[PDB]
Amino acid sequence: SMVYMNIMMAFTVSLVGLLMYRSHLMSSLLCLEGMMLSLFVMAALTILNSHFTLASMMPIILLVFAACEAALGLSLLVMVSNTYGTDYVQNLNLL
Amino acid sequence: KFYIQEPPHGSPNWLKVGLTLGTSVFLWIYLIKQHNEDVLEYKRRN
Amino acid sequence: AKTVLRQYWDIPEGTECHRKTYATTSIGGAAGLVVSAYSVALKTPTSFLEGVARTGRYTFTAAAIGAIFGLTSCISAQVREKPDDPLNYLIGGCAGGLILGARTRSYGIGAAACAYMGLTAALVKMGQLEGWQVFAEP
Amino acid sequence: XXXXXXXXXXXXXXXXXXXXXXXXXXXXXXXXXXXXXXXXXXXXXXXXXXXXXXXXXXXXXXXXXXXXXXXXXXXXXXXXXXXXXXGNSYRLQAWLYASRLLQYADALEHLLSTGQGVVLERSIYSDFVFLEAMYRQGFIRKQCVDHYNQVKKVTICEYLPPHVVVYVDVPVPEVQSRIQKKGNPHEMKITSAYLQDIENAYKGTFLPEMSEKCEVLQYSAWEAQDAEKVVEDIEYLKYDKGPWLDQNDRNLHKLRMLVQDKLEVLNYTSIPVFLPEVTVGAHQSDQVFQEFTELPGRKYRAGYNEDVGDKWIW
Amino acid sequence: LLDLIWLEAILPKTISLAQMKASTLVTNQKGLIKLYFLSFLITILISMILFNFH
Amino acid sequence: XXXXXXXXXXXXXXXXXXXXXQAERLAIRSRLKREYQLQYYDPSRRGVIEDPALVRWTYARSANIYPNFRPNTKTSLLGALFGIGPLVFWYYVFKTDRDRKEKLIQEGKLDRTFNISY
Amino acid sequence: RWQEDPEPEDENLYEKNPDSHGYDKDPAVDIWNMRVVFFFGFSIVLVLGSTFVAYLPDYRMQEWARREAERLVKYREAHGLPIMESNCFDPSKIQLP
Amino acid sequence: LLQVVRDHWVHVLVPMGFVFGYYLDRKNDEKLTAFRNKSLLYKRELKPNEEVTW
Amino acid sequence: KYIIPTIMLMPLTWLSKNNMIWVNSTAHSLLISFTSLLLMNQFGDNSLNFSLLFFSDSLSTPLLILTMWLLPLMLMASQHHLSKENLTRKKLFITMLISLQLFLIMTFTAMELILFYILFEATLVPTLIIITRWGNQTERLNAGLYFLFYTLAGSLPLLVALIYIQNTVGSLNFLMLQYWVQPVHNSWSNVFMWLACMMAFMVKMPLYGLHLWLPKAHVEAPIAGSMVLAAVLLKLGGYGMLRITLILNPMTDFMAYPFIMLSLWGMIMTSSICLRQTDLKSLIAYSSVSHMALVIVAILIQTPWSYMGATALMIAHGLTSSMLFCLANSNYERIHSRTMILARGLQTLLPLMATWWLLASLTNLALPPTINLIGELFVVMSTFSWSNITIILMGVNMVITALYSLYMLIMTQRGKYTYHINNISPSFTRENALMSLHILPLLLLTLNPKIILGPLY
Amino acid sequence: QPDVEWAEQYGGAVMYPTKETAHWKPPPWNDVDPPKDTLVSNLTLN
Amino acid sequence: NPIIFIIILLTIMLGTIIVMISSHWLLVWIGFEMNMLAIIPIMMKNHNPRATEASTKYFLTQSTASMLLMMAVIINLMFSGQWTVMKLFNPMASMLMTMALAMKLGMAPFHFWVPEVTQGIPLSSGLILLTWQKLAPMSVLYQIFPSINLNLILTLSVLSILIGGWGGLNQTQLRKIMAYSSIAHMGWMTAVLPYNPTMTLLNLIIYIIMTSTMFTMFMANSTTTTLSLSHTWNKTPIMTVLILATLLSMGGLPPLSGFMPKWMIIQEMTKNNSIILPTFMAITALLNLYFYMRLTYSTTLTMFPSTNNMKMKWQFPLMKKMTFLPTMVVLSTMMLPLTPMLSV
Amino acid sequence: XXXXXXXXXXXXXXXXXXXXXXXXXXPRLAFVGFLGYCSGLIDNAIRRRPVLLAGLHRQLLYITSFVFVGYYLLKRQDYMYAVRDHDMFSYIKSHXXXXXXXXXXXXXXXXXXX
Repeated sequence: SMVYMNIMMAFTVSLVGLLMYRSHLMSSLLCLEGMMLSLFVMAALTILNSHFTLASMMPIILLVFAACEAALGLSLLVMVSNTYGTDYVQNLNLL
Repeated sequence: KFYIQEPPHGSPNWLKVGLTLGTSVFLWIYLIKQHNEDVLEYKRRN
Repeated sequence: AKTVLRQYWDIPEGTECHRKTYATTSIGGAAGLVVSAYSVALKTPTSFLEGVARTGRYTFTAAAIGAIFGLTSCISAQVREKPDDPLNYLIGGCAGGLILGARTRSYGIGAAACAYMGLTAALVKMGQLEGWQVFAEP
Repeated sequence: XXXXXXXXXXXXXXXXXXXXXXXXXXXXXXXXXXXXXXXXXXXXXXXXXXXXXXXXXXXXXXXXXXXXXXXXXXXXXXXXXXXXXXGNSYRLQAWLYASRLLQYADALEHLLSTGQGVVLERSIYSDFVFLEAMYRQGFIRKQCVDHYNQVKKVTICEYLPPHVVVYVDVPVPEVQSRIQKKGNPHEMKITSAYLQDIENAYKGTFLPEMSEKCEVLQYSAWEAQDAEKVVEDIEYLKYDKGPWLDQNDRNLHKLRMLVQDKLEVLNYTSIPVFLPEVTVGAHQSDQVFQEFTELPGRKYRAGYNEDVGDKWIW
Repeated sequence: LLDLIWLEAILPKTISLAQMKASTLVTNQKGLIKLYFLSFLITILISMILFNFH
Repeated sequence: XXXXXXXXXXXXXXXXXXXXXQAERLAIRSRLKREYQLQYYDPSRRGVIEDPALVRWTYARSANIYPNFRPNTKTSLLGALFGIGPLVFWYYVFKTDRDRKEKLIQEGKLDRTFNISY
Repeated sequence: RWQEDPEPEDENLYEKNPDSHGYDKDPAVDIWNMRVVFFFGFSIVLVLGSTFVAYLPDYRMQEWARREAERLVKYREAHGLPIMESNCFDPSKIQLP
Repeated sequence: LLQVVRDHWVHVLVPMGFVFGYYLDRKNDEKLTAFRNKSLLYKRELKPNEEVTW
Repeated sequence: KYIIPTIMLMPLTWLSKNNMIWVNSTAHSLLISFTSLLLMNQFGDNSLNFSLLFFSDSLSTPLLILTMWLLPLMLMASQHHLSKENLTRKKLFITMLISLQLFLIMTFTAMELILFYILFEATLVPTLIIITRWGNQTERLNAGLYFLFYTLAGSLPLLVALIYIQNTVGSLNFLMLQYWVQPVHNSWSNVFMWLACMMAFMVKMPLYGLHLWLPKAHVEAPIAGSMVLAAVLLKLGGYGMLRITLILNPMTDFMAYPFIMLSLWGMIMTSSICLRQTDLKSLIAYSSVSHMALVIVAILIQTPWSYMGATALMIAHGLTSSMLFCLANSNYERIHSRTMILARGLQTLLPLMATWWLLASLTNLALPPTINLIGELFVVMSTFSWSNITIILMGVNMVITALYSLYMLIMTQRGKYTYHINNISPSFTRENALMSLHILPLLLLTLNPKIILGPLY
Repeated sequence: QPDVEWAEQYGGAVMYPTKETAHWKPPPWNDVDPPKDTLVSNLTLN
Repeated sequence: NPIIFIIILLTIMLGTIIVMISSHWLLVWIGFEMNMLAIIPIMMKNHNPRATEASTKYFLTQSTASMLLMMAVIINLMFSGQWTVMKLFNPMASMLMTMALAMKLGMAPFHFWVPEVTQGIPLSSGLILLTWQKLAPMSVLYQIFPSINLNLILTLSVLSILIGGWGGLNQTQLRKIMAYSSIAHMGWMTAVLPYNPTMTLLNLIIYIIMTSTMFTMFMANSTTTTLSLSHTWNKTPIMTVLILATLLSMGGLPPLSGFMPKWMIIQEMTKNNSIILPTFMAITALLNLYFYMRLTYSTTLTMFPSTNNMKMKWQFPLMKKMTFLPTMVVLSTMMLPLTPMLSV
Repeated sequence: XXXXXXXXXXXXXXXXXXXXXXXXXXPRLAFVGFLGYCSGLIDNAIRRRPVLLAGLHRQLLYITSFVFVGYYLLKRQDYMYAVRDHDMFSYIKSHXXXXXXXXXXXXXXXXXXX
């Protein structure tokens, strides 16, 4: 309506951030946190303004699962720095 | 020859062979009992 | 946009073609930009100096195919009678595939697949009747 | 399905005086073979040295396959009078490497299930010494060496421990006189340059083996043929910093599955790459497969076989 | 001319051009997560601007 | 093809270059004959001989189709007019005969009264 | 180098160690197959099958139509004027246009 | 009895397979019982035999 | 009656001992082929349905008998081959013929189009495995891929054709039910409806364009010569052109007009190449193009006289070309090369086989009424009612029909054979039996050719 | 029959000979091993 | 990997059940993430430099994909309000929803990860899981097949068989051929969704069984065309007949079970007056056959892969359903004509 | 019908409507039973065992499993086709206006030449 107009624009910036890569790999996982942060604001406001009571638990569950991908995918980042020197999107062997 | 250095399968297991032949008996009785029940239900309805 | 494509069907009902030729460049131009966008993924050397060079060859040639196709359809309509025919667009379809041989000095390829390109271009105006439907619901 | 929840588990009833010992790389003359037989005083099981007919020594049923049935053009006597262009040369050695790898898998399987000390005569970490000695002279082409290194990188890394106990014997340069005194007439009149290079390559094989923190004991010709001296030296020396000390739950279970099946262990041993000294011809392969199926040994294979055993239909 | 070359040139015509179209997908894009995610930027813009749906 | 005078013994000179030219021809002729002589005159053979020249003759028509034709030029287009062209030639022949026939059935009957077959 | 590729050999039965035969190997299998059951099909399908083909079981009204036509000709000649065909299967149709 | 049964076992299956095919394909007419006496083309009233002919 | 004993051939070859195999596969097949002539021939005015729609009756198909005739013959000439290799490999490639025989019976019997389609393309699978293996010369794959990518490229448009008809106009099924079909209004949307039904049969029945499917299959020999007889069965296996043109599109013949003109030039140009060619098998491969091109002409005229010649030529070519390939195989087993010029010598070395060479060659020409005079001449007579110009083109073709046969004779009728030392025995008892089992059935058709041409005959 | 020369055409590389990308080498038989080195391995302190 | 490996494998099995039995839009998001945390460990297993690259590529292309789904879930709060997986309602929400599903099933613009991820698995057991994971988002599409704009769903089906039909031609890696065989078959999946919801799930029944049989035939280790070549002469010869039969069924051929899905896809589409689209489906299906045709030449032809090393010992793999399922994969044409109704 | 309106969601077989009577010794059941025997023939091709036909007698498990599952699978086939027809006939009876009847005609059709 008015508040939603800015956070949807904030969502598109975080979306492009996932799709953009220059040398570093760490930015993607930082953008995954930001994407879930922008989704957290959008989910909360819809339930808070238009009352639900039962459905207000759903973003709390969403908060937990946001960290699950941002830890188990984050663990794979360290494994790249064990095989290679430092984490790079430029450094890949697969064809 | 008599299969030297111990064969992986001796041929009669009975623990596995006996139950596999037993399972076919359990399946055959179960299918005919429902087959007779289906014909009895169809005759009762029509 | 589908609104640009819907404008293409309204003009050939009459005789005017001065605004039809201007509309054909936007169809071939936008479709050329799609192929031009995927060619960036091939890794362009340096920045801007060769980046524009790859986009320039793809977009200008693809817009030229549509522009000649719009022109040749109206020349074939003004000469002799008959408003709309699959045979009428087949001559225009051959001219669209003819200019692909001007891209590279080999005389063939475009002229070799001239009958292949001409038939597929004719198939677009085969579906002016109720018999052909690309997407349907019921 | 693999059972691990059951009573049979890794590391249990093992490790305490059950480590593998190897007497490898001791020139052309079999001097290590005699000392390994007496070395099985502390160890429970002793394995025989691998030759051309080593994979077919047990395999299916007792008797070994005759000449062409086992491997096309493969003989130890033929390598003594080696000929260039069209012959054995490399394909015997590739078969020799595959045979030593197969018996190593069964010995490791004998080690993991029921903890018993197995002593192997000439291990898989000794075949590269035997190849490089012949490479110095004009016998094996450069392209065949690259075929060997590709198999070397794949097959070895899958097995976790090399060897806990290593016995390397360095004899005199006049070892050819000892080989001439031996009973075998076909083994006699071997090249002196090949035997000298075999001792030189073994010097650059014991040092990388010691670099991986594996226990190695050197013995001379005067120190050779001793049962009390060899057994006391291995018992007193403690295993330290070696790659044998691995995970009991995760690492030991994974290595056991690859060693259990013979077909699974030799699955990476066969290379897709084509070589002139590797026998690529399909026409000879069709005739060899027909003769092996007609043979009274395996024929139908896996337990049940007609006119050989046959106990029950079900 | 005809019975071996020109009358044959219907399916080899759709093999020589098919393999050229095949090479523009397999050998194209030499690895890199960077390049595949740059193409996903365009795909959303096609569905919004180039194709008229919402 | 024939000229004004038939070639059989016309224009022949001894010279020096022509004398060595016949020596070059006999050198290959005797070489290919002797390998046939060694293969024909023995009972141990029993079978049909290969001959590399005859196999390459059959290979000239059965194969070497797409390795050739890479220079198309104007010669290939002239062959297309001799192939696809005559198919369009009969299109103005069979249709004109059919339009002649179809007009006769409707008006001014030309078909025979004693006709019943097909 | 071919290694194992060279294995091709010419093989022919002809007459050597076969006397006179058609089947490859074993004289007992050859006589019972190549001359008996090979020629049993020559006796049943060809000779006994020649009686059928089209002769005997009428075959799609070829002989039936002749007897049917002749009786229809003599009946229509005595009473009617038009011979057989005049208006084929048409008697009072409900208009045209 | 022993010489014939051991040698021939597959030889009996093919002529018996024809009889099995003869019985199975004929019994399909019992599924199509409609139009047996109805429709005058080969229709005849029964005198002694039941349902004309199978 | 027909299916089931054919299926029982599969356990027959596997259960029987290694010494036998070939005796059981040939003898049992001959008695099933006798019973096919026993029952199928009976018909009334309009041929009444056999049973339920799984396998149906024959209306205008005596061509099923030909498949039953080759049912043992596809095993006789393959005896020279396969014998060198494993016993398990022998059993496999007899059962692939049994599977071919299983699907080929189903195509001609079942009066359908929907389920006929999934039997039409189903014959391609066993032949593919047959062609891609046992090929003595190379380029098996440059013929094996071309075997499918010609046929399947044209036949997959039947899925968008046949289903489109049954969704609008009742259902295809029995064909005896197919009288719901209304004549096509002839429009630009109805063009691709007709083409999709035709293009499937334009490949299997070779024309001038898209004809290269056939010579690649013949030159690159599958197994010996007995599998080439199955390749003849695939040409006549596309018989549904008799059924589609008559029922599905009766008013549509204006769009047939360019396709006749294509097949008319597939008579002079296809015959001209069949003169200077090197391979003995290729000179049968290109003559088989023109002989089957005669049938395609006859179908698209739609006259009652032309279907008589069409149905005759399907059986005529099915036992004359297969006869010629057995003669090509008999020279291929002795000389070990398919070259015509190298394999030269009849009568002097092959005394009795040369008379079989004469009888097979002359049958391609118009002999005393065997089957080909009832085949070819009936089409030529029917083309004049279409247009007067036809026989000017068709008469030239009648000159070159001799030039297939006589050129195959003369280039083998020279009694030199200086280079050749092989071919000691002229022919085995089975080899001469092959030649008799192809011509003598046609010689029995001289007395009564009613069971050779019967669409309302 | 197909020989070793025919097998090299369908050998593991690119199926289709490469136009631009030909630098890409064939993968190993049972999962490739990458860089053994290019690591820090053990820290040093003064 | 001892007992707990079965528990990790069980959570993928249980994860799909959450997606199957669902009414809440956030519940399927949980269900997708149950697969996310449980496939990655089996993707690694032995820990390889190729496995590390594949698992990161599998994560980043799929976690961002599911994050686009959560946007469409939140638009279902802004518009239409209710949290029900019955209809999508908004056209604005459907554009982000269908593209998120295309990142897992549509594949036409999102294929890029598949040939690298499928190749990157060191084990044959991991190959089954990627062909089994595709069942999960199909359950979502079967629930919300109305309201979604067909113009940008059928483009994901047409283009996928084009890139699938060309993307396997220049590939010798056996895992890579099966990776593009997915995308080729996924075009048939995203075509029945607009035209009659039934048989779309039967397309999975045919596909999953056919693919599970394929990789279990590769339990005897093979990763390239040349490594599968040495199987007829050196290894088991009777085993390659079943590999031949499964590969022939992978392409559209009538006497096999793989033609039976291709029946109803065209049949239901032709009923909706569309002819020009199903024609394009049939011609592109020929390109799919070509990969299997070249791979059947490792089973039919000689090809000369004899080698010096020979195996005599009998092979004992896992083979869970590698004997019962190939019989259904080879022949089910006569067995399943009326079975279209039985599935749904 | 794809979506349930009268039928109960998630059923073991049907249970809501049982009266239909399943087929007894059907030709359809024989083909599934043949595939159960066929699966017990090619299993000895995988694990190399003497004789496909006269080998291990664990084939009875393979035949029974195909019959037992196949009988339940064909029971749903007869059920689903009945419901499809039941809703079809009910649609004509309730609406009536959607269906039209026409019988007996005398319409002219265009005749083809040659």
